[PDB]
Formats: sequence, structure tokens, C-alpha cells
Amino acid sequence: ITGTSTVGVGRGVLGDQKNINTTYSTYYYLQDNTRGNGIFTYDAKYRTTLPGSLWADADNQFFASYDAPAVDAHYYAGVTYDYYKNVHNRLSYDGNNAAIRSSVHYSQGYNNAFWNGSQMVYGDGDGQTFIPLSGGIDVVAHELTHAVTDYTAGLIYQNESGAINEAISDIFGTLVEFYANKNPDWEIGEDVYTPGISGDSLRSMSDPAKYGDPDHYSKRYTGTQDNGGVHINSGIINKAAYLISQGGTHYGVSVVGIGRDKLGKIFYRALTQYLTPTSNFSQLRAAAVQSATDLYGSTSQEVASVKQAFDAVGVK
Ligand SMILES: [Ca+2]
Ligand SMILES: [Ca+2]
Ligand SMILES: [Ca+2]
Ligand SMILES: [Ca+2]
Ligand SMILES: [Zn+2]
Repeated sequence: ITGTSTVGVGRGVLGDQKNINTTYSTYYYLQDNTRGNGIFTYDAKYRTTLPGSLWADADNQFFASYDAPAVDAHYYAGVTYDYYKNVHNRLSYDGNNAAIRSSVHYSQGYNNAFWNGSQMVYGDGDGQTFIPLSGGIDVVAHELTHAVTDYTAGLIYQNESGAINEAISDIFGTLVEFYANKNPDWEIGEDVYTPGISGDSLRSMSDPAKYGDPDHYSKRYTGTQDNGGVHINSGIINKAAYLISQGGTHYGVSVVGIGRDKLGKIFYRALTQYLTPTSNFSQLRAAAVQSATDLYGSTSQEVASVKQAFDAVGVK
């Protein structure tokens, strides 16, 4: 809408208080005009009709518990936008400052979140397996990174390219959680998953196998569930990114870590520069070795760690 930019305050899903950019014209709207063409948050009102209605508030205070998922969806889309701009000189998900849109309160008891080709969508969860999914910065950044991938490499969402697509979203969701320093870890979804059971998460990058995901290519899922395992085989790539960043020994292969920023730069370059829609894990290894080389030299430690890590997880 057209109006005056202002700043509101509210409480997120985990009860933390934060400031949000709003726009005022009779009502206060969750419309942030300070980032590209804007960040817009919508109420789907427990239906599946999208996007729903632009979130309108009477007094620019967002402390109702109904408001909480909107506060976080709005705030964390902003943080993710800033991460891509400041760390990678990318303006929004398309590189040309496209509007970021999210809808919350999608359906009833819906335990998921997704990018639907045009916008992000967040369920409220059923209160026992999930609470509102936008309460996790790694969840928000994961979903938005799907749009980034769609505008760049265009990884097909099935089999090995699909697992790559999933892993890139886990990798970057984590790097964003670290960038914002929101209690970071190498776990996915720990803040919003199973409120009655602490210390667990949906997926683990540091040890995928903790939840039954492969951490080695020999162990990959070859059937047809989950579009050929896209959320399952991502574990192999997730473990690789973890080793590359933090180091460690995995099936007897030692890896010297090169830290997060270099992991980010290497994978962002692979993604934007070398990956294609049909790329497989072997092509990802090559893309990553080539980015490292481009960035740090044919005989750098960095290139050596990237080689080490992919060997460790069985990807030649
Ligand atoms: Ca209010
Ligand atoms: Ca965390
Ligand atoms: Ca996490
Ligand atoms: Ca939990
Ligand atoms: Zn995903």
C-alpha cells in the first residue's frame, strides 16, 4: 500500500521482543519499505487461499499471541535479506530486489513451511510436533534460500539435484542463524520442533545419522519416497559442509576446517556460477572444487579441505 514508513514493536513466537518495520496508512501494515521493493507479510487466516490479506494492525503493537508468527516471519525475512545483501552483494532472491512475501496462519494444525514458487508460507504447527514454523530463523532462511536457488542454478526438486537443492537451503539457513547469532548450531528447526522435548531437531548437519539420515554416499536412499529422498540424502551434503567449515574425522578421513564465511563464499559461488538444474553430487564436488580454486588458488588449503570433505562422505 502507499503510506509512511514507521517502526512497530512486537513479541515473537518464542516470547522475545523485537522491532519491526511497518507502513502506516489508517492502519499499520506489515510492510517494510526499507529493503528492496519491500517485505510484505500476510494473514492466511487458517485457510489455504494465498496470499491472504496484508497484515493490518490498529496501533503498531504486535503482542497478541495471534501476532507472534507474523512478527517473526516479517522480522526474519528482513534478517535474511540483509545477510544476502551484506555478505554476498545479492539484492533479494532474484538479484534485482524483488518483493519478499510471506503468509502465516496457513491452514489448521499444519506442520510445515514452504516456498510455493512465488512466496513463503508458514503453518502454525499442531502445538506438539511443531509450534509456528516462522519462529525459527533457520526455517525462514531455508525457505527463502529455495527462491535464491530457483533463480540461480534451478536445481530440479528430485533425486540428487533435489538433495542438493535441500542441502543448500540447510547450509544457508544455518549460516543465516549464525550471522544473526540467534543461539546458533548445526541443527535444523530446533527452536520450533517438538516444544515438549528439548535438545532435538528435525535434521542434523553435524551428525545426520542421529536422526537416521545418511552421512555417507554408500548409505544413500535410492527409493521413491520424498521425491527420491531429497530431505534424506541432503544429509550427505550437509555433513560435507559441516566438515569443510568445522573440520573433523569422518570414517577415518580427517578434514581441516576453514570456517563459515569461506564455506558460504564457496557454496554461493558454486550455486550462482557452476551448478545446473540437473547437477548431481559428483557435479557438486567439481563445482565446489572449482569455486574454491577460483577463490583461493589451485593449491590452497581451502581447495584441499573441500576435496577432503567430499572424500570423507564418499562423493568422488
Ligand atoms: Ca496491535
Ligand atoms: Ca538455534
Ligand atoms: Ca539451527
Ligand atoms: Ca524440541
Ligand atoms: Zn527445503
